[PDB]
Amino acid sequence: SQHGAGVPHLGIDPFALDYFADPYPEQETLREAGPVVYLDKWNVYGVARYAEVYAVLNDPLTFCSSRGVGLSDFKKEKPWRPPSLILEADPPAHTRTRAVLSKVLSPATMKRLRDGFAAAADAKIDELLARGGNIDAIADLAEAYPLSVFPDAMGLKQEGRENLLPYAGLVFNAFGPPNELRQSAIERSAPHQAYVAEQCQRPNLAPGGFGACIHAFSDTGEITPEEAPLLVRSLLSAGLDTTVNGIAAAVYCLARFPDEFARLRADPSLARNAFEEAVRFESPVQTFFRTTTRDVELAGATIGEGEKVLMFLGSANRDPRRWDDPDRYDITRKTSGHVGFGSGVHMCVGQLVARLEGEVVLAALARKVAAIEIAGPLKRRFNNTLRGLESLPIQLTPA
Ligand code: HEM
Ligand SMILES: COc1ccc(C(=O)O)cc1
Ligand SMILES: [Cl-]
Repeated sequence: SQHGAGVPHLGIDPFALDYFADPYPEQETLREAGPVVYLDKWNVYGVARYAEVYAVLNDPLTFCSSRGVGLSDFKKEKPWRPPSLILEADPPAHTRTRAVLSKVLSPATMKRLRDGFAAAADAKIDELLARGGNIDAIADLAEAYPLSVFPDAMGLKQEGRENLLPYAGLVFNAFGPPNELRQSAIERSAPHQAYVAEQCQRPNLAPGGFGACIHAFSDTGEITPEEAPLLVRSLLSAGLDTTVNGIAAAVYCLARFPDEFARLRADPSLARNAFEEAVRFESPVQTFFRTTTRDVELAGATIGEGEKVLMFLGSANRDPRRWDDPDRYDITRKTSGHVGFGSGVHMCVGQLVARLEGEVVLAALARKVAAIEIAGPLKRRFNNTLRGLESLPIQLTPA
């Protein structure tokens, strides 16, 4: 390896705590430096503009996922857990396991489940207003709401559910480099991993839920009985804390930007796009990696075989080369093509679940709430892959 000959090198640590606290100046530096940069801190290439993020995402055989989508290269180091059969696979293996999850989380499934999700969101906003409206948008809403619907939709038992958010925090930290956040999460992981490992098994998943639906594909031969609990493991990894942070992004956006909330109230049919624009704007899933499978030319750079490439999805989603006024939260923006859910063959399989949760929460706010205001100090949460808040006191004014 030439280790980044011919491209600009930068010392920016995109996994440093001061960076997660305020990433936007360094994301701009990463974009301005060039289309391809080399990050000295971790000896990986980086792409922070929309054009190259999009190109890498849409070339999955060249920029592969089967050597891990975190920093660690699975060819060189044993993975911290056995690889995801969907996220950390390439076609054709990826095609067959993705197709199972695309059927489980299908658009018709979302329509059959819609009233359950919407009634829970209505009831939650009612509860928050009956409390007086002075509530923590994180604990009381962004966290509480997905906890009230997703474990039941999975068919998980009641007991042990406190393990779910720590498990997700661990998975998202573990894509990161071997820093304190990662080391510490892995050290405390055993009980969370054990809980998950157990709940993925068929006898532990209630009939009618997503878990049992996956396991049914083993009965028809479409997957094996040892694949089935791993595909359940994917949904327990990615299905809860992503939506918590996307809901948090949406509430935080609407709270800061009252004119946009008033627009949402005027036309509640903007709920879906308001949620999608929050996903662009905050990019709750900030980064993933790929690994080159061959020597490649990317935007003028040479990249050797077997190099990690860090994609900055959150910077791509704010890149002024692609987005008009990228730092504005605009709930009528044409958001199509943002990379907050990825792009191409691995584009979020659960996006219909995430959008259903976000829509129903925003629709309940649009109908029941006259105004939203930040009410007290916020506290940001640091995670190697996720962006979002630990606390956000708000005031909801009832309609
Ligand atoms: C706002 C919430 C969400 C965000 C921002 C998000 C983000 C992402 C991103 C960026 C990817 C691309 C991964 C890559 O390209 O390597 C992805 C894929 C994936 N997501 Fe989501 N996600 C969300 C919600 C969910 C939910 C609710 C589920 C499950 C119910 C889920 C399950 C998955 C799985 C299994 C994949 C792997 C798909 C594949 O590799 O083909 N996600 N997501
Ligand atoms: C979007 O984040 C993830 C995280 C884990 C997995 C998985 O475990 O398959 C998928 C997506
Ligand atoms: Cl695990």
